[PDB]
Amino acid sequence: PISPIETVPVKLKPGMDGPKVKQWPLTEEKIKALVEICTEMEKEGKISKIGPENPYNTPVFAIKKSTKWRKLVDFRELNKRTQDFWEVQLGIPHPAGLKKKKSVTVLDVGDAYFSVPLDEDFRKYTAFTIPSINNETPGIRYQYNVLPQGWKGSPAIFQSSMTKILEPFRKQNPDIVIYQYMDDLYVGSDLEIGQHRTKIEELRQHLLRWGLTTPDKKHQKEPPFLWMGYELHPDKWTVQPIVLPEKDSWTVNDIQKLVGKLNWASQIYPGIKVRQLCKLLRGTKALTEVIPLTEEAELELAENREILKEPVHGVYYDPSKDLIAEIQKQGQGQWTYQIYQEPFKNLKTGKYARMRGAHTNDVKQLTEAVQKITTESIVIWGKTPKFKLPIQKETWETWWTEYWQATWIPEWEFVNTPPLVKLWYQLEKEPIVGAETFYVDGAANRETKLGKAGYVTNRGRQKVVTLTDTTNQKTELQAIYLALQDSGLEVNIVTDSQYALGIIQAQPDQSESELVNQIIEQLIKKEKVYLAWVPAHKGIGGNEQVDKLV
Amino acid sequence: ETVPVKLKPGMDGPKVKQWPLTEEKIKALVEICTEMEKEGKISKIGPENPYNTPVFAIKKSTKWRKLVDFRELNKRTQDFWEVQLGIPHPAGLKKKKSVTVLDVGDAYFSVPLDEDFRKYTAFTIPSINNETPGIRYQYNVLPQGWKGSPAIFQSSMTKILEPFRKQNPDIVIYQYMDDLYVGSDLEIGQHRTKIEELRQHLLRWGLTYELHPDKWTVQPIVLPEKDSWTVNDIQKLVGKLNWASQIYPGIKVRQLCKLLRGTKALTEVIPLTEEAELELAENREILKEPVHGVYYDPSKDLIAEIQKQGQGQWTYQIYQEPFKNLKTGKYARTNDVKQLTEAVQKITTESIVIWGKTPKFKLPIQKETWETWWTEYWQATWIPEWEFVNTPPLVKLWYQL
Ligand SMILES: Cc1cc(/C=C/C#N)cc(C)c1N1CC(=O)Nc2cnc(Nc3ccc(C#N)cc3)nc21
Repeated sequence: PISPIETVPVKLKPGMDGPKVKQWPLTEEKIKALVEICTEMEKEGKISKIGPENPYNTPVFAIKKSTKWRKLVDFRELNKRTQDFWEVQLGIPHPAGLKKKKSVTVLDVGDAYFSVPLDEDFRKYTAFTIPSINNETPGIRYQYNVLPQGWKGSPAIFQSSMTKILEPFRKQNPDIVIYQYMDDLYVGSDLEIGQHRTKIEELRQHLLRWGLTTPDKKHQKEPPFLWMGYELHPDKWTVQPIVLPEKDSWTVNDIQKLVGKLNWASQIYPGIKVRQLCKLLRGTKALTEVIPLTEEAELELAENREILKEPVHGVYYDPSKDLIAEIQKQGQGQWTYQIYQEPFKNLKTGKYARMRGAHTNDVKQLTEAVQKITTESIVIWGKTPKFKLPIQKETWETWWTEYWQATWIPEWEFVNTPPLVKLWYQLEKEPIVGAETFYVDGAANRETKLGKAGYVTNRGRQKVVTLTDTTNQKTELQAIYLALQDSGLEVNIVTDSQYALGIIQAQPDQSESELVNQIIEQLIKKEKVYLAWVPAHKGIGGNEQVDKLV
Repeated sequence: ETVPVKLKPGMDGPKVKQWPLTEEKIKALVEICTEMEKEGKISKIGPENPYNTPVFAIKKSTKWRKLVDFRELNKRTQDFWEVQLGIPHPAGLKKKKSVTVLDVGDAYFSVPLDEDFRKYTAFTIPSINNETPGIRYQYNVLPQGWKGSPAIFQSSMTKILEPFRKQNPDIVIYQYMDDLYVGSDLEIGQHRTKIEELRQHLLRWGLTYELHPDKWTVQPIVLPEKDSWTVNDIQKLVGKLNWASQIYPGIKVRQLCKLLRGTKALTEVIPLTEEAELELAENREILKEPVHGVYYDPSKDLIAEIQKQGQGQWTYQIYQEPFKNLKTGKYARTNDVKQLTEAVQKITTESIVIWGKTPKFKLPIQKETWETWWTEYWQATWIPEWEFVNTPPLVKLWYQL
């Protein structure tokens, strides 16, 4: 049937006319197949022959799907000339946001697109031509009256058509849930299996009255449903079975597919790690090339196989209870988390491992992870969780009151699950009396890429090392590193590098720079470090005379 | 009869993603928009409308209010509301003793919107966990938040205020988006009385907060006065002066520099030569005075930079060319994001009053933090443009008091 639903008006893009692609001549067998396929569609109202007036055309082909034939219309040029539509849906419901359901059935709309009418004023643009044998005769010329398969507006117009049809039934049955995905309807309720398969029949009847056929009770599926990679049960959910291939040799392509399934398992299996497996994909190799697994990559693979040994399931969402989110750091900038309402029945898990910056510390990373769990919460549940974080209330305040960027993480509580988050050093707020003062300076010749780094102190020491393949930024950090090697456990350091001051004041505990990591190692051993910035080239004390040397 | 609106030539409509909303704000929006729809102000739309602008709910008063982010649509119709039907900005407003801000956005819900323009005002109420398709609407009336609305309603607004202007020629009334700014030099009781009169004029047409711009003085760069002076105190002084050199023509620092000559310990006390303390004095003079030669250019955009100082204190500068500061300030006095959100609204308001423009903000915050949270403290009906920056480490030090 074609349903009696009002049509959605459709326009070509402005300044453009409908397509006029020419029909390639087809084989006598495809022409015969197309004529059969077209006669039956024309009978049911899906298509209509048109006179020669219509000046538009789209190529049509036919391919052997067995012994049966499929009609393939190639809407590539009409699609390019059709207006844009609002898009079909902006996200997929995550299982962890679904509520518990006593009875669930999946309905499948038959011949979805061909059961919805096409805007009468737009049909002309869908004209196609079945060519004559060795292309002698004028062909037979049709146009669509329903949504064509493969045209740009089909998915959008179908799913809004389906939405206006369901909206009555939804109002008169507020506690029945129905999710539209392409030509599936997923239907859920808390009714008993008797009263539930009643209202499904009342729904099917309401769909038939709108020209939409469905399967009989014989074809409605039963839990556990496989869906979007998940395995939904009435009271729980998991990811569909994740199998880890035991191979002697791993290709790039094998490792990419393994990282994908581990990433996907990380939604409900806590503690999955992929860092060491992803390090192997760094670089440029063909998909077919074999990658030997490093020692750390094999230890990560082993620990993952351990996590996945027996199945884990998630529970669904009770709207009447708070969400708790816990974060643990796994090391190396890897974070993992669990969201539950009753400890410890997880609605879901995840991981965070972003290099946000070249240099950061665990406190900045923990905040970043809280921010991404918070956004995710809003999406899935419409509500932020209460956090349990492995950082002391006083470490956090100390950091965020001193730091120059603003922050605001929601209600949280400390939880003693080591490794705890700490700052590993802190710069003095005022110069250290009785400590040597180093006036450091770096310089690099942009032509040469050569550089000198050095210091001079108030005690009369002095030193200048030379550097190759370097930059002003690198020499200025080399200078600070020099002063920290040669200094004792207290030291004042005067630099004209706002670059270096910027980095070091943010208390990084990890960096992509081998240098910055060596400077950090040095800053932790010290007991006291004051670091000040003085304008370069203003003849300022020791700065002009360490500027000489470099 | 609707005023026809065009976008800029060769520009399409806004296609801006909807930020996720909490359950409480989605429910507030759904109530508001069923009542707007039944009153005819908006209509459901179908998939053939590909446009979108974001919506939020603000509770700015105990009642939820819908806030539509038309920043993108405003950029795309900027010839209409600025060069074709612009509202002139009075230079007298910033001189008045008292300025009262009144919301007159309900005025626009009586005027119809050009039906060939309505599709560009599309918006989406999202749903939690994407379990239902978004509810989609477009406007049939002039919407709040679009700069096209005050430009179209201009004529009407001048008929409404014409009796009140004639009877009070020394009161300045300036419209900016959904607000009237009303300035007088009256004593505050008489000022409030004249505001009450004006509300009565507006109530006969369906349109049912006190600044003192006269007292918005500069936040000068301030130099310390000290008992002693270590070398570290002098180095920080030279750095702070040398950077101030780049805005204030006249700053001198080569008499303070001589004192720092060798390689001395940071904590060593250095007596100020009689030479030097004239130059602190002279630069002190300089820094308590506006910039010579910095003038507002009406064709260029306004920029606002904000630095977090700690202890609930924040500094800001407004400029069009970096270091040519048109205005500097502080904002004082909980929560970093609540405070910053308040500072952004204060700076925007002053900026509307002074130039009739809102600035683009350089915000010292992570984007996702800001976008999660700004909604819960935002009380204005407009939204300035912003981007996210990392505050240079010492710019914060040089604007401290
Ligand atoms: C998104 C979805 C997918 C399927 C997929 C089936 C396939 N393949 C079935 C339903 C009913 C929904 N929907 C629609 C909606 O709009 N809201 C829902 C709220 N809560 C649940 N919970 C829930 C609990 C257990 C089971 C099982 N077993 C299924 C769903 N489902 C909802």
